[PDB]
Amino acid sequence: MSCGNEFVETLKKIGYPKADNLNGEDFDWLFEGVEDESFLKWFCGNVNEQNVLSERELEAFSILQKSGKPILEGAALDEALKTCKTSDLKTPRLDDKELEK
Amino acid sequence: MELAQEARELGCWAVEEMGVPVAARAPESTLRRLCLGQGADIWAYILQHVHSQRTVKKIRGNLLWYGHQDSPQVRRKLELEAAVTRLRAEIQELDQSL
Repeated sequence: MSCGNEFVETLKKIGYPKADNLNGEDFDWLFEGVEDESFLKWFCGNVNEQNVLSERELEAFSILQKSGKPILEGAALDEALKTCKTSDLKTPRLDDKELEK
Repeated sequence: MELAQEARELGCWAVEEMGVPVAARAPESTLRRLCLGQGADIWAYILQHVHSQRTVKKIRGNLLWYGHQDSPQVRRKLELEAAVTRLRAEIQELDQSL
């Protein structure tokens, strides 16, 4: 069984630009070691596209870190996410007529 | 120098960030053998574009809440409210002088 196919799929999940030009058989030398495989199976079967951020998000968070603002981690992150998900419904904000009033 | 440095950074990124177990951890010789050849760059991608789930949720929530807060529309609404505050304060002060 070509074990490098799952690695190719995983590297396609992380949005690698050159992952389409990489073959599974060209990286079969990676998967031939047992100590290699101990990390390779977990990387293939426990990493998805949700663990990966885009370049725009990365540079925006870099500018945010350079801005010195506190980073929402833990409870503040959960509070912000809960407020945004509750605001994902019908919200009457951003009205330009009340702005004109 | 880049091979061993990338191998050690990859090991630290596997341990600290993803929480890779010790039995599933890549040893130093494993990281050196993976990173030689074409593996020096692609895992160099993974250490800078791939994070843990908690870190990705952290960055996404931080951006999606602060950019909502730092929108110029929110700023113009806030400064119009502050303008209303300054205006009736000016009303009180001018009426006091009157």
